[PDB]
Amino acid sequence: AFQPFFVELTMPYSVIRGEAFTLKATVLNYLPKCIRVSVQLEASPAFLAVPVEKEQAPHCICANGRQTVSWAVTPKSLGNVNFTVSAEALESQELCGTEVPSVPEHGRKDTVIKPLLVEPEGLEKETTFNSLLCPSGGEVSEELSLKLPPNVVEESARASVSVLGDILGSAMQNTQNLLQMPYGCGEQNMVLFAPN
Amino acid sequence: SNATTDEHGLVQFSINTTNVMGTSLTVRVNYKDRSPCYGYQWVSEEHEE
Amino acid sequence: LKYNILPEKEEFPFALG
Amino acid sequence: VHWERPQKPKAPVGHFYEPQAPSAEVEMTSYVLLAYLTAQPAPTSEDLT
Amino acid sequence: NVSVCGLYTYGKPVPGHVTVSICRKYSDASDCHGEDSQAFCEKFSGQLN
Amino acid sequence: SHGCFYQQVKTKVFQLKRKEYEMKLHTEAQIQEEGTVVELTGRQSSEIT
Ligand SMILES: *[C@@H]1O[C@H](CO)[C@@H](O[C@@H]2O[C@H](CO)[C@@H](O)[C@H](O)[C@H]2NC(C)=O)[C@H](O)[C@H]1NC(C)=O
Ligand SMILES: *[C@@H]1O[C@H](CO)[C@@H](O)[C@H](O)[C@H]1NC(C)=O
Ligand SMILES: *[C@@H]1O[C@H](CO)[C@@H](O)[C@H](O)[C@H]1NC(C)=O
Ligand SMILES: *[C@@H]1O[C@H](CO)[C@@H](O)[C@H](O)[C@H]1NC(C)=O
Repeated sequence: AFQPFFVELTMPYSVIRGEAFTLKATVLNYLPKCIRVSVQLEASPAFLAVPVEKEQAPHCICANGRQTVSWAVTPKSLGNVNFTVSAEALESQELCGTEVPSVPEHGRKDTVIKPLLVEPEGLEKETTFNSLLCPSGGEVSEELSLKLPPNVVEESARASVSVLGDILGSAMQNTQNLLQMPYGCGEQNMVLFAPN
Repeated sequence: SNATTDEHGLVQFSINTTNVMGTSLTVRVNYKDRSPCYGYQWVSEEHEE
Repeated sequence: LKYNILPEKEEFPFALG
Repeated sequence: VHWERPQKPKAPVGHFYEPQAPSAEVEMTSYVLLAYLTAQPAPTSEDLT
Repeated sequence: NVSVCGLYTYGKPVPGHVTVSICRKYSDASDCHGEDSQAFCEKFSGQLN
Repeated sequence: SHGCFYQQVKTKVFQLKRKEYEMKLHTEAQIQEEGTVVELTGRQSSEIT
């Protein structure tokens, strides 16, 4: 597909809830018309956006001309959070180039809803446990209770259990691999005998 | 045994000698090998012993 | 499990200014 | 978990090739894997954990 | 003889700056633990029109 | 005019390593008012041992 004029973003797959970061919104032109844009994005409660180059309005970008701006943004919620950024051409402001007709389709404006990841603020860290309960003809039970809310932030507390027998993760290779001829001295001979 | 360098590097060891015949001696400041990466076939450094 | 820590440990000793 | 030998041999050692020191790091645990394990009647939780 | 034509969305020519590192390898250093194997790498720059 | 020339050089270009060899040092004076020079052959045996 294509678009002679749109806006592209530049932002990671993920951020952290804690620290701030610029979101850089780049706008590109290829059709011969050279037109200013009102590129922007609604500030929605799952974050905080702040531009740096609004008051100086853009001038124009022409065919194979592109501009870019910033938003010193920081998230507030956690998870995938849409970034709906909207931009459109303009008319009768012929200050940058010769003319600015600016009559594209009903879809003349590229409004782009995009969900990016965040992790909760701060140095994360883990915690681990385990067990075994093998009644070979009867019953067993057990409990495990789990609390570390000293000096944390909410609900990044999360965990996940496991259920299995753990015996075959290496069973194939070493077994079939390791059968060999006897040769060598008594030392080598035992070395290759005994494993078998 | 162990000693160190004086202002001129000079050292004066001495030895109690109630022993068998053929002695043979040495001292080092590094261990008995070209400690950093001596086995490569392309090693260019040493210390005298 | 996992979780997040270090919201503390910003104290004010003398520290020679 | 596991064990080593004491995590480094204190004297000057190593350099490469495990010379006179094959690092023997597993069999120490293997017999431990017997150690916790084997007894007369049958085993428990903690051993097997 | 060198060049670059770094494609883009739709294979367009896209502007910017570029630099490149031709890299011969594995020179006279011992390459081991104090020695970078990286041999003569000329770095050549361009401005992407 | 008074005193003499100074230049405390860098030596990275040599790669004072295995297979680049003994340092020969030959200095050449384009003196004034003659077009005359000669050179001194000195310090040529600087073994980087
Ligand atoms: C925010 O982004 C999410 C995706 O992370 C959007 O959820 C999608 O909503 C559309 C319809 O609006 C569904 O067809 C999709 O199935 C939803 N996501 C998926 C992958 O299933 C959401 O609409 C965006 N905006 C809001 C307000 O949540
Ligand atoms: C050598 O011996 C002295 C005591 O005579 C001791 O204090 C010192 O630690 C020894 N040298 C080293 C390398 O430890
Ligand atoms: C050196 O040590 C030996 C140990 O038997 C001793 O006999 C001898 O007297 C010592 N040398 C001296 C102190 O002269
Ligand atoms: C290499 O590029 C040059 C232009 O700099 C050109 O003249 C030549 O034909 C190209 N091919 C070569 C020299 O191998």
